[PDB]
Amino acid sequence: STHFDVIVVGAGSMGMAAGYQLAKQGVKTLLVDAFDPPHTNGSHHGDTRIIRHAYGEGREYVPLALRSQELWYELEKETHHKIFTKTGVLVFGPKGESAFVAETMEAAKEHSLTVDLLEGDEINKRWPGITVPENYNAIFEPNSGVLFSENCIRAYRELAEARGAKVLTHTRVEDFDISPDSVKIETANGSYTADKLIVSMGAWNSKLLSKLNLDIPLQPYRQVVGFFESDESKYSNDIDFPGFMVEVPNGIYYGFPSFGGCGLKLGYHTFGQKIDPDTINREFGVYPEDESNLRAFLEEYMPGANGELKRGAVCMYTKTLDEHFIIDLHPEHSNVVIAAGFSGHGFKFSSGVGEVLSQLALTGKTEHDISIFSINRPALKESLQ
Ligand SMILES: *Cc1cc2c(cc1C)nc1c(=O)[nH]c(=O)nc-1n2C[C@H](O)[C@H](O)[C@H](O)COP(=O)(O)OP(=O)(O)OC[C@H]1O[C@@H](n2cnc3c(N)ncnc32)[C@H](O)[C@@H]1O
Ligand SMILES: [Cl-]
Repeated sequence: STHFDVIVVGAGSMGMAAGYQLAKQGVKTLLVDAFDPPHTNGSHHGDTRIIRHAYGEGREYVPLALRSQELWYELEKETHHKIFTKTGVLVFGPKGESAFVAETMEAAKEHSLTVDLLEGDEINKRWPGITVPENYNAIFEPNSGVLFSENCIRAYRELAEARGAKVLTHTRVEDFDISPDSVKIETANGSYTADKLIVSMGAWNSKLLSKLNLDIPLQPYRQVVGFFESDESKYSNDIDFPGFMVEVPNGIYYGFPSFGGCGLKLGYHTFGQKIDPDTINREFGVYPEDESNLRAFLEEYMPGANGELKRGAVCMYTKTLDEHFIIDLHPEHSNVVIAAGFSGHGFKFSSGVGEVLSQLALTGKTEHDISIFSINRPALKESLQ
């Protein structure tokens, strides 16, 4: 309808955070989303999200995780919406047989993070609702916890809008026109121009980045979570049951304690169906794996939470080949910033990424080390049409 300093396409986890950072600096910003964030068609719903600090996936991750934590605490003080609860996060697995646990312990050591190390019966004794074999070891992070993701996006949106940011909802971006001095987006509701463009369309990045002459392999996955009736005297946040992410023989699982009797929430991380974001079946239970994969874990490790399925949710992961993020400037256009391939573990960093995206869009650089997320890295297999 007119000109803006910056346009953000995809106002979800990353986009809304970037929008808040931009608006706070007085930048005329327009955020465009295919739906009305927060919504249940992308990758940010399901009430809760785990944030961990002892990130062994990469050292560059820890600093970003710590900065994000501080930013989440800042957001908590600015809005009336609930943002974070310090449940702590438990990580366990078979001794000497889990690379996830090992790297977590290494990360904790290298960055001097505060953690408790326990093994075997010690785990079961500290948290009654958990039953693990004696050959299992664990690392507990008391200072990390759970974020209320929908509240996070809602808060960033309200704060951004109060400062002048415009949010155009139910508007799908269909094409881009990039020039060395400006950008333009085309939608069924009209075309818009700006000096800078931030692209953060989540799972849809796999289908539309080609419009920006980018040929990066991105694979969307259907990932479900289930809420189970549980023994509240053992799995409630009120009795200090922690959030968790563990590695067992058949893969990685993550879960949350019951909040206000909502029940324990569990998800299987290593498996999901390869899908197209436009034809994905968003109904939980249509595949036998949806529920069976979850109960298999519960009856073995948390029997007291293997109750009636209270509710399920379908959501998406967007993976890169190396499972590391993509946060960088378009290789050919310095006025286009790309945020994609969060591979199922990016929400906890959304506050920090919002800061990174705003810095890149306004100055072409950022104070954070984002070298591991380069769009030019080999393992990615990036090319142009
Ligand atoms: C799915 C999932 C993910 C997940 C998780 C549990 C489940 C079931 N648990 C996590 C956890 O405990 N800790 C953590 O750190 N991450 C966890 N995740 C992953 C995290 O949720 C995702 O990495 C994150 O949400 C990715 O954010 P991103 O911003 O990429 O994705 P989005 O929030 O879906 O936003 C994309 C938005 O863009 C819009 N869109 C799409 N296409 C268009 C077009 N054409 N035009 C305009 N807007 C568009 C969408 O509407 C969406 O809002
Ligand atoms: Cl993702």
